Order: sequence, then C-alpha cells, then structure tokens
Amino acid sequence: ECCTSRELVEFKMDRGDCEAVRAIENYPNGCEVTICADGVAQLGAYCGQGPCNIFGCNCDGGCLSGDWSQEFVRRNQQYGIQIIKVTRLPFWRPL
Ligand SMILES: [Ca+2]
Ligand SMILES: [Ca+2]
Repeated sequence: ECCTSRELVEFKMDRGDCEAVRAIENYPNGCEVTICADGVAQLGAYCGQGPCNIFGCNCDGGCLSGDWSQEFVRRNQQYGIQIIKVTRLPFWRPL
C-alpha cells in the first residue's frame, strides 16, 4: 500500500491560534497545515499508519484513514475552523 496523499489546508480560527492545532501562521490571521486522511497534522513525510519506504509505499498498517479536511474541522470544533482552501496532493498518480 502507498500513502503519499495529503491535504494542504488554509484556514482561519474563530478561537485560538494556529499552533493550538499544530498549524503554522499564514499571513496575519491565516493558518496553514498539511494533514493526512485522519485530519491530524502530518507527523512525517508520508501518511502510513506506520513506516513506509522512501517511495511512500509498503506502508505498515496501510494508510491513516479518515474524512480529510472535514475531520480536521470536526476534531478541532472548539476552535471553530473556517477553511478557505484545500489542496490535495499529489495532483495525480504516476503512469
Ligand atoms: Ca490497497
Ligand atoms: Ca464525510
């Protein structure tokens, strides 16, 4: 299994600041984060449940699972996440 997909999410917060959800600041009052499908900021390079190889494949446990940016919103509902852009990467699969 390969787990190279991720989402770059640009958002604002009705309460709190970007670091509270493991995000960076993106210009005054904006935040940005890269997430796996579980709606949590990436811990690494790839979105395996456990380690992948350098290609992002042969991922132990397969991929992290979830509802992508919608799960990021739900997990962090106490901050009131206002998504302004979502970009799913890569844009296509090799071949
Ligand atoms: Ca598969
Ligand atoms: Ca859903």
